[PDB]
Amino acid sequence: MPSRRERANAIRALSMDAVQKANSGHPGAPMGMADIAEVLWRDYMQHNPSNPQWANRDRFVLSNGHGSMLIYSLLHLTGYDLGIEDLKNFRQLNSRTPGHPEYGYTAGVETTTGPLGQGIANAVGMALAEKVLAAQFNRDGHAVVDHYTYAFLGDGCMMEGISHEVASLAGTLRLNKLIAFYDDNGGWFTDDTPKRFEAYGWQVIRNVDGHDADEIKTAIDTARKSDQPTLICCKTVIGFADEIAATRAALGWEHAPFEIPAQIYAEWDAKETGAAQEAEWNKRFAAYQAAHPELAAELLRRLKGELPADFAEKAAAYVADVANKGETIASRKASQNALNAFGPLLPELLGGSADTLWKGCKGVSADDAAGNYVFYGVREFGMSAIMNGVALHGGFIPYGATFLIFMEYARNAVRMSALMKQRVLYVFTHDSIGLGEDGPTHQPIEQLASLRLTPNLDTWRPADAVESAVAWKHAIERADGPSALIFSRQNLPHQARDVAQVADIARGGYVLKDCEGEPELILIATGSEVGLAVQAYDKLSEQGRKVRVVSMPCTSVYEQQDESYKQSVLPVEVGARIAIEAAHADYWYKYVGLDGRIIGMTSFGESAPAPALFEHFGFTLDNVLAVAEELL
Amino acid sequence: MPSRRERANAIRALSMDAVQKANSGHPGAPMGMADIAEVLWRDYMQHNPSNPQWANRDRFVLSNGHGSMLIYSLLHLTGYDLGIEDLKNFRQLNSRTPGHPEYGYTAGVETTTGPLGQGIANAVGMALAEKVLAAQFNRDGHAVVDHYTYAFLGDGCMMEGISHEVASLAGTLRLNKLIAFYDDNGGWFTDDTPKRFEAYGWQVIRNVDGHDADEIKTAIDTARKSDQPTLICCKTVIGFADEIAATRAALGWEHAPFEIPAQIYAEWDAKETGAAQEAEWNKRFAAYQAAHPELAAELLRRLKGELPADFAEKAAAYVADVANKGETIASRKASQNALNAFGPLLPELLGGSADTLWKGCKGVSADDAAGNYVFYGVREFGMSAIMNGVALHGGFIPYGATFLIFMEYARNAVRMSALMKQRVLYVFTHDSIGLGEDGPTHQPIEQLASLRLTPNLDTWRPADAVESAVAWKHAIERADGPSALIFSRQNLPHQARDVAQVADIARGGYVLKDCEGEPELILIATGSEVGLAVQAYDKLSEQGRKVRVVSMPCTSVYEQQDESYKQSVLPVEVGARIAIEAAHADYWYKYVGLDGRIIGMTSFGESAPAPALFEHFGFTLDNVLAVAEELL
Ligand SMILES: [Ca+2]
Ligand SMILES: [Ca+2]
Ligand SMILES: [Ca+2]
Ligand SMILES: [Ca+2]
Repeated sequence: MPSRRERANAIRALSMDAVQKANSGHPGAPMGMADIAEVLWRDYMQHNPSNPQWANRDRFVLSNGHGSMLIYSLLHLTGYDLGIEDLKNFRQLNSRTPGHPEYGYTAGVETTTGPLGQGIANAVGMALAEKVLAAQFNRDGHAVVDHYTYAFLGDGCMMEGISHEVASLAGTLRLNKLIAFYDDNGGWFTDDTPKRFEAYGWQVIRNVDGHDADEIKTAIDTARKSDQPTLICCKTVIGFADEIAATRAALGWEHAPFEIPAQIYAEWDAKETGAAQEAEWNKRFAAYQAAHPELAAELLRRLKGELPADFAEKAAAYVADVANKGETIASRKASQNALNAFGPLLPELLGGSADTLWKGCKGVSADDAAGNYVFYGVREFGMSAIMNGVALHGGFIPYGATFLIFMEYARNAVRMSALMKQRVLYVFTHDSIGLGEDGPTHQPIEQLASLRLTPNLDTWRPADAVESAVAWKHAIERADGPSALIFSRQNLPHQARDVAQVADIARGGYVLKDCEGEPELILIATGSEVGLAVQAYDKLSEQGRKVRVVSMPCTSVYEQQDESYKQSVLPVEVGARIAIEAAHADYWYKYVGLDGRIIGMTSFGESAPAPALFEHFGFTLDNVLAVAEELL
Repeated sequence: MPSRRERANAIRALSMDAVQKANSGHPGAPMGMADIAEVLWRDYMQHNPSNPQWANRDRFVLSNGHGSMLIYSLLHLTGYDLGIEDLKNFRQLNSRTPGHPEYGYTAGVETTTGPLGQGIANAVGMALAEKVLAAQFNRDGHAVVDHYTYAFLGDGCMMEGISHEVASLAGTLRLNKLIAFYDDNGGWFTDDTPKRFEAYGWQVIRNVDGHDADEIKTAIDTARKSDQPTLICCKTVIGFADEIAATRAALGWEHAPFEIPAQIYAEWDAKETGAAQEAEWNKRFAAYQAAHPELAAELLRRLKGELPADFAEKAAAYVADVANKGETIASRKASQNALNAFGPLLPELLGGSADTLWKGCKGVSADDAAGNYVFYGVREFGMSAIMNGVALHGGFIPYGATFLIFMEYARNAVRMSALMKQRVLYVFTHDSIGLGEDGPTHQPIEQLASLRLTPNLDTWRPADAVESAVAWKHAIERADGPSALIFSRQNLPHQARDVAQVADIARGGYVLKDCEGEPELILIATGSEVGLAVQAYDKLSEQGRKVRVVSMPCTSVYEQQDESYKQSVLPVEVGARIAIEAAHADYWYKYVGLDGRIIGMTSFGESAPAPALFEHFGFTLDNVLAVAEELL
């Protein structure tokens, strides 16, 4: 009869043998945390290896990303579709077992980790999703949404700033079904971490012997009854060819690499209990569907990530309405306008801002999570990684707003949205020197380019309300990647368009103003600079010059268009091209090459009123004409 | 006889009148914190308005960046070169009073703030600089370096992750002369902030009435005796045309906008005490210079930011030695090699890593700060903003290392280094898919481009040890901006060069391999991809093709070169150009336009051994030849 320790040692054996064979990786977390995992996964975790997408499974997040063999071991041992051959391919090209866990490519991996601090943030988001979805959907006698979020984290995560942001907020929102296990395994890190977490309003369980199954169980039982999120502080000491063989022998583990005894597999396998757990929940879901069929249909739709059947038609009708009202407003107001039309169609939208609001917004709070808007406070990074967790969890389409400059605080989370191919919607306001007096520390220059070079991210910089509506629609309908929607503080004039041009906004780049025959000059512009481009077009046309304005609200989408469409907008034979954008010039060589010109920014901004800054930096009619004159 | 409150109200009056006239900005911090400032600045602060560069002045940092009128009011009132006319130009183009304080442009502003959390981090760096410089230079009977670092911060700073990183480290290093005043002025922020700071090993003074001068003084006296950094938690409630007039009248402030009574100016003026304070310290410095002239000379040199007279000659000799040893090593090893040669020449270097080390490194600790290397722990953002504070303080040249991917965690601090034009040296390792198995979450793609589009930042990606030595030398000698030095994990072959080519490395971009007459093809490469470019050059030359290799270790420097030098490296008439770099392709349109080609990355990476990833992503001899064939 295998002991708990023998079963935990299977995780230790597989981890160290996998690392050894790959000659790469680190068996830290699995060595230290295996006994904790054996209790947690065998005695508490509700999950079905046959269906890792069961909507009411418990969520487990390994924030110590480097501990990847811990999760691969657990998934293999408990019966997921991850075999011994996968473990022997750890860290090899296109294996199912990459060096850090990657959501999508591996059955049972709930998020992509590696960058420290973000795992715990993702877990915070998942626990938030569960709490909100439960408050939205649960009814008397039908607790259909009801599961825990368990996370493992280490010293690295605790040192990172993002831990402070997301633990603080988790405390304020009372995410009592978030239960985190800190691997306190042991010059630069002396925090009293338990006291710090009490300051956030968490319950803390101190000094848990991480190699004692009775202590671990007692802590977990306490945490599962908590009214607050709980941090279980686990003291561990196990861990680190000769060193491996020594430790392996000390553990009393005699078996050859990758061989696990049949009774150990039997005691780890979760297919039997897992089947029964999901079947029991399916029975409760059917009861819910009978008693509340409208809700239940909405829940399923939302869990699938499907939009309402008529959203596309209503949204295109809305885009057309806007194109007819023809207002001149800040793209920031057009965004709030789009949310006002789209919000009431999309009960799955979960908005917020790093403290955006439309008429039906209702803030979530600890006492009442049935809302649809989160006040994240001054926590840009934490907001972003939380939104990743919300998106992974299912049930919502999250969006989150801050100033474009503070994208930089959240930069790696934005990158992770893209890497994981999640539909997370970033709203970045105050997009340029147009913000005026706040000055160079707040004025973006290089940030648009940073977003545009992020793979799988779409960045929309709408020239007016019509393009703002198209951008939101497109972002919402994009299920397989994130979008960043960039808005001005200042007013943007409505642009005239025919039906076909409004349609072509969705192609990322299109002809807004044209000449009869091949243009002598092409003005490419985005966002708040399209209006200036149109002025230059007006003026230059009066001189008999054959000019075209191309509005480029989304470069990544434009690039995805077919060769013949691209030739129709930016013909390869017209080298006389001028890009106009209040952002870093260097990006635009992609579109004007070495034969064209760029009217952009090549320095930091200044603290002055916007009109004075635009004058100062050359975003004037006169300067554009001069550049054209020089170029032609 | 003006009361304390009347004197504090001068700050309130000027702040609100300045904001009103500009119709922009927020008088929050000055309204709330004016009584605290009146105690702190009149009764405690050691400073000389006639010389804001006095080396032993106390340092004051306003982390609530939006509170800019607080500092402009203090500087004006106490007699700095900032007049009433400057205050009336708050937030106007090229005024001395920009919307957020900017170091360099305004007498007495110690750092540029605005992005929340970074002010306090900068203050942490300044207190670290003082503590290290004192331990390095002070001797029995000559406490020549001896001053406090006072900082104001608010809720926004406290919510930001960076506060956790820098307060944690400040606690560990016992920066007991750092004294911070928290404006606790009052849904999303419920931390028990005092308890959190105790967990970092700070002293906390709770519940200080921020409008009671006796309570404020008592707290400051306690803090000034503390063995730990101290957080003074100040409860404030004062603050927010009609509303302004109401508050102004309530305060009993009858005077017209911008008029301050003569006795209030008299009681605020610090020119008399300031003169005496600096004169007293100058007398002690002379005594130190008599007793320890070598040290004292070194201190002055270092405070001036001057390098040793013979550093340039020794460093060029070193570059030449490396060019002769001709080794093939990871650029990461060449960096450590350069530090081994340069380190012992530069006692001002203050290194570190977000836990790099050369033979004479000695770690700083709480008990012994006489070292030259800081273990920042897993705190990339905090490290970077701290280094800014170290650079501003004087006495050091800081450098700090992390993985290139985690530049993203510290992104805005890097931008702030550049904005402030400070010599801070960023060392970014593991620069590409060449890092291998750790996989896409760690593998940079877009980060080089992000650095390259940062104004006033130089980014060096050295192809071998010779270029690594040139890059370090150039970075060290660059006093008016920061540098980012980018290193590979994998081995880089030595490139053959004549004397003139080694010299031209310092020009940012140069001809490494050439053809007789005008080239038919130009291969532009950087860093670890230059070796592949040379292979392609060898192969293609054998075919009779006229090829050139341009090595481009620093684009920003290359761009600063004269037109005729640029024409000599990248002739405008040779359109057949191929850029080769294991990073995002889109950057390179700047150098190859629409007629050339790019062999780079356009996706995230993968988890595999490096050779397999280079094969997979097309960094092979065969692929390069194919692209040339297609292009020609
Ligand atoms: Ca215990
Ligand atoms: Ca439909
Ligand atoms: Ca009190
Ligand atoms: Ca010399």
